[PDB]
Amino acid sequence: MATVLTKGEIVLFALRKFAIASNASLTDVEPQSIEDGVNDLEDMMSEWMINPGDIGYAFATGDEQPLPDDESGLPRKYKHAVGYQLLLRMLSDYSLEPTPQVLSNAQRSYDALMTDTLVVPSMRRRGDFPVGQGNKYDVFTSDRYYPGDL
Amino acid sequence: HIPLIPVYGKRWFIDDIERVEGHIAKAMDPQRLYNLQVSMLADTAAQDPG
Repeated sequence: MATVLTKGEIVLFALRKFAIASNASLTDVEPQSIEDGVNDLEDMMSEWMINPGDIGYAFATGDEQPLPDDESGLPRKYKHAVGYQLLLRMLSDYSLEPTPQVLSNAQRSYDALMTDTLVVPSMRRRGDFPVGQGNKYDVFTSDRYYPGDL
Repeated sequence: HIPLIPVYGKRWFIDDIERVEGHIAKAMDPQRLYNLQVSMLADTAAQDPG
């Protein structure tokens, strides 16, 4: 929460974490890389609408264009997971290979994201399964046999 | 005399209180535990048929 998390901040985080564009190593930054990163983030969220499921990302309304100053709509609890996944996807543009520690961090953050979405669907009763006489289906309830549908 | 005639199954006088008993009070616990066993087996069987 607190400060809203914009789309450009996530791609800047991803670029920083592998020493490509940050004040801590040599600096420098290029706009075309930013546009490519933002479009990659957009498409990766579109894909994530299937397997991990929706997490509240805010897509571009009409035709337009994503832009790095638009609000992402994500909670701050997800930025590390999203950034690590984006970095993994966009490393190969610069012909670089990830190191084991980065992979471990990405897996831990992704697991934290996965934990906050579980459902465990809690399978039902069938529909021809009787309900006993102890449930007093005459008067208290109705419809002996479970509905098992709805 | 008072014209009421009581009938008891089994009657005893224990602690200033008269206590009676029929023929089914002793069998409540096994019966209502057997019912639970059958009810719990039925749906477990019905959950995973094959």
